[PDB]
Amino acid sequence: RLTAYERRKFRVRNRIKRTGRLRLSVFRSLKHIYAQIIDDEKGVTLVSASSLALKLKGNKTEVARQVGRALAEKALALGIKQVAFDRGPYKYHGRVKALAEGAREGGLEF
Amino acid sequence: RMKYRKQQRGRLKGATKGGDYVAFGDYGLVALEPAWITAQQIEAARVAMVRHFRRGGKIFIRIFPDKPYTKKPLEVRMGKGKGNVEGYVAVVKPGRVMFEVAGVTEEQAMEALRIAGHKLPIKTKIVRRDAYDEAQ
Amino acid sequence: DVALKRKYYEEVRPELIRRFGYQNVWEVPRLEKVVINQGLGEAKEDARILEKAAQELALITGQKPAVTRAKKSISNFKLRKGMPIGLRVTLRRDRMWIFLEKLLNVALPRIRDFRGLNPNSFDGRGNYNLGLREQLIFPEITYDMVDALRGMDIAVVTTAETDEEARALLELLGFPFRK
Amino acid sequence: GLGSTRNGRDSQAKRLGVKRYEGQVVRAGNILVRQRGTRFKPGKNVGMGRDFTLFALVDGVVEFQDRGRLGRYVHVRPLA
Amino acid sequence: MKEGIHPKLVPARIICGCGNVIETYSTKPEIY
Amino acid sequence: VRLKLLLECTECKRRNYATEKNKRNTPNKLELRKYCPWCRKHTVHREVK
RNA sequence: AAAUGUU
RNA sequence: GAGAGCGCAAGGGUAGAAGGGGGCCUGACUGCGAGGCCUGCAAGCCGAGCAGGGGCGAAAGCCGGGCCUAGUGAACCGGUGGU
RNA sequence: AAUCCCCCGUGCCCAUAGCGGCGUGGAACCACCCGUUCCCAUUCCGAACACGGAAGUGAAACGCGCCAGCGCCGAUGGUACUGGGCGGGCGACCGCCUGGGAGAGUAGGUCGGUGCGGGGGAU
RNA sequence: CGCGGGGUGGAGCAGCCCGGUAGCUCGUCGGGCACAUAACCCGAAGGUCGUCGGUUCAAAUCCGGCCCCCGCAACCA
Repeated sequence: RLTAYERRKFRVRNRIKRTGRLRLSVFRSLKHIYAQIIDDEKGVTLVSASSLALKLKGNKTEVARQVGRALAEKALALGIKQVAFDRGPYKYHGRVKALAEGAREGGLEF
Repeated sequence: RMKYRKQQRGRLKGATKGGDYVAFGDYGLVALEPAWITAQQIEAARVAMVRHFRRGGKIFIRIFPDKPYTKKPLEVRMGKGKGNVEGYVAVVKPGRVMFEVAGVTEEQAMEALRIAGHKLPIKTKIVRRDAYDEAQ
Repeated sequence: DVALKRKYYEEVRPELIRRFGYQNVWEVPRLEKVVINQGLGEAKEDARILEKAAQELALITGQKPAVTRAKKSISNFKLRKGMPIGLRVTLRRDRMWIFLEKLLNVALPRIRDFRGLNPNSFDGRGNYNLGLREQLIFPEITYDMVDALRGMDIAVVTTAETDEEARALLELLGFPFRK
Repeated sequence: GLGSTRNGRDSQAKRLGVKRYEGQVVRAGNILVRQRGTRFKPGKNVGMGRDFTLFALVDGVVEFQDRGRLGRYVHVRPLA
Repeated sequence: MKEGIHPKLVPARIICGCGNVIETYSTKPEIY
Repeated sequence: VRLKLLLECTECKRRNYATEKNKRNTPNKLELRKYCPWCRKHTVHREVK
């Protein structure tokens, strides 16, 4: 009935509880390094992101760093987003990281 | 008359209204008033319908006993643990069909469920088939 | 020998594609893993067989883990819900076509009765169990090396649909039938 | 038993109902549900004690809702 | 893949079988 | 209280205890752990009684 | 120290 | 559709898991407590948040004994360690 | 963008959203897929988790599309039960006046509804 | 219905204070001495501990049912 994507619905859920913080959800497919900043208590998307909207291509992995370096400036362009987090799909390693290290340039407090 | 592998061994009392409509044999004696009915009157009528018939007859019994008795045996001042169960009873509230018949449609068959409903302290009545409703 | 059997498969099956369809090649018949279960259950005594049997199958193929619990505590022998029982090994891609053609071609008539390996009625519906093997007849080793050989198992699995989608496959590969 | 009556053993009972029904402005610390097992999951601004007792966490109005398949939730919504 | 514990199988296919014509399996009894 | 014991652990530097329970049969090896006394250092106490 | 035997 | 399991009895509950397996460790701790449910008194029970000093985590965060309801008995009179 | 239409992430209604049967997709997106040094990991296995990436393919998985055999909700009309009043019975128990009013069954219902944000098509 | 004790070879009995390991006395069979018996002298066979399940590395031994044997009192049709 549920085919081993149970951890994603269990880990994310345990996060909703503390609704004093806003989330960024990433996707990590191949030409698809996406992220979204969701404000939780009103279900919208507060600001978008990019992997192929902003093109920034090549044949590499450092585009994962590039996307977080875009999210830093695009967060403080509205400036209010001081407090946020980051989940992901499954294991948190290389590809899913550089997004965190790119958001750590703008002072996103994680 | 086995009721084996019981759940609970002592029970309670009180019952007033009842249902369970007409059955579908050829003839069945139908009740009118409520009464407890033991496990021995049933056997008495089961013998007296059979040995009337023709050394052959068939009978469908539709009443079965569950509720146990108590007696507190002979000369006891009251106020202890109510025990010592014994042979034990059923319940028929106004109208459900007892003892439907083999279906040989004669007064040869219609007399036996007069002489069987002549023990069995309820007051009975005799019917036949034109009902034909629907259930599950 | 591995590429030598690779080209045997991949130059007999496109010759033998000519009985079904020709469309959707990546949707016909293919092989999968092989599980081998020792299944002794005789080490309800000391854990001496858990090391001694783990150096001949693990010297033919990959290492031999202790997938060995027993899940329950029936009668027979007070196993003590636990211990070890199973001695499973899994083979996937390379040791796969080491072990398959090594047991098939240049070793197998060291067994007696010589009726291939198949009494032609495996009667699977899904992925088609097989496996007729008593332990330590001809793997590579020297003539006793243990006491009390104990009988092994083999269970190939495929991606076939009817019975003949692996009957025809494993017969055009080899594997002599008929009782 | 043996051949008599061996009963007459019972225990004085706890209360464990619902104390703070719909409406009813409460302040931070009041107990909302005494229960024995989880029959009312917590919502926002409602904590869950050691033996499954819900209690208000900030001030406001107790508001019941449901979810259907998942289950009944309670939560206290801020005052103005 | 654990790289230390599994046994060594670098050249344990490339031989003829450590002597095949004494193993009695190649042309051995399987024919009709 | 047949096998359980009321043991009462003291320090590696000083005075009185911090009152706990022990089994005496399945462990036997004179336990030791780490705690905060009223001299504010988070030292390690020892089973002393 | 240490027994009995007509059927 | 959970009908299995969770140290011991029955009821409530639970796989968006309190259930089974490995990684590191003692928060089975100390000026301490707004506010309540229950109650003839005495008892029992839950508890957000500050300060000291610490474990696990990239961070968010969680921890002042155990999935929960039973394993306990006021004072007086005495014993051993510090102030 | 600021007029419509397919695809890709997230939420809420909460099985009239499901199971089972046959067709239909890759130009763009997506998943199988090719390899195995370091980045990593498998009580054994790159089967999962992770890394570097052309082809070949949409068969398996996934989305739109259809068909009610299985499930899932289900009227109107009645009756049981009863809050409040009065009656008849040796005993189990029944009747009428006035306000409420179920459960099972019957005709039937559907193979979902809906926001927020990105990439393309009609410019 | 009740009060307590017990189920060990053919019969009678130890082993159960506290988990490891089965023995004794009568008694059946076979060979001895003796004109044939009795008595006496050697040797062997005969079970798991009523019956079914739980707890531990291990139950005659600790726990739960099921069924038998020993003694005391009141009564049914």
